[PDB]
Amino acid sequence: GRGKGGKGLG
Amino acid sequence: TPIQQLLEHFLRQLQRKDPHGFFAFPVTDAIAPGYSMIIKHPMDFGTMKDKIVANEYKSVTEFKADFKLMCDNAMTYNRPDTVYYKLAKKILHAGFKMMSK
Repeated sequence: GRGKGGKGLG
Repeated sequence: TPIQQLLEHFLRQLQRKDPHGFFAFPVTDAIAPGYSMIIKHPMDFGTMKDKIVANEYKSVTEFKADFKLMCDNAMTYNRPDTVYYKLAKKILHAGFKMMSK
C-alpha cells in the first residue's frame, strides 16, 4: 500500500 | 530581498520540470497511505511559492534546502521503480545544477 493512488500518466 | 526575483525564476523553472504537477501540492495520507508516519517534514512547490511571496526565504541556501527536502521525501516514500521516485531523482540533480555556480 506504500504508493500513490494513481499511476501518474496524464 | 535582492533575491526575490531570482527565487521566483528558480521556482518557475523547477516547476516546468514537473509538467504533471506531482509536486504541486501537499501529499496527504489519503493519496499516499502512511505518508505522515514516514515523512516528518513535508514540502511541495505550492508551499515554496507561498514562502517566496511572503518574503520568507532569506537566502538561496534556504530555498535549495526546501527543494532538496521535497525531492528527498519523494525518494524516501516511493519505491525506486516508480514515476515519482524517478522524477524526484532527476529534478533534484537538474535543479541543483541550475541553481549552483
